[PDB]
Amino acid sequence: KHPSGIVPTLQNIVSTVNLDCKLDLKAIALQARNAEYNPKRFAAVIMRIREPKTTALIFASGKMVCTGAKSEDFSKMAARKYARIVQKLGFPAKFKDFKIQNIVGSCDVKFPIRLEGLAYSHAAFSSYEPELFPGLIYRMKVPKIVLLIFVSGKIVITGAKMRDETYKAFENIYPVLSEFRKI
DNA sequence: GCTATTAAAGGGCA
DNA sequence: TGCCCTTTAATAGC
Repeated sequence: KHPSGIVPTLQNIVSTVNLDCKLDLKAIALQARNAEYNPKRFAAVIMRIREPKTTALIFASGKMVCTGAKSEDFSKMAARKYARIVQKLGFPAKFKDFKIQNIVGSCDVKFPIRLEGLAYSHAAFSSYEPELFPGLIYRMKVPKIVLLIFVSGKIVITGAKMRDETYKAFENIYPVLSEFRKI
């Protein structure tokens, strides 16, 4: 399914869910265990669990962001545990509209890349300013994915709402990376 | 750390 | 009305 013989490793998953119930954030922050809340700084209660290792951003609206999981399933599992925590705190928490919002993956092609040559040949998608950031920002349009390409051969792929986008973006770029291998 | 990338949620502010 | 606020994760040159 991966012609290159390389499968990008999923590194981080960001998802959202609607607990469909208003929350008393000050109550949650005082009753909860691994909770942090500073309204002056950000409108969310920051909560963390060990397995799956994640961090949740719980908002008064009942909306919640889960970040840090290594897969979509883990993200949904973590979210459910947070939804359950909130329930045990005395809130009528549901689990409405769970949705994966971003998938970050990375892989190693195992050969150096000539970033400037790559950037020049794909000026429409490439953005490479090494003095500010060492990687070339490749903004692919199909699928709408952003790849950070480093001279080392390591690649970061971000912006996917589905893992097949992550994989496709990688398969698409692979031939380009090969064309621009640093000899 | 910090630079940049991405995505979501919200309060605050020009 | 945009845009930042925070969180996360990979990357690498400051």
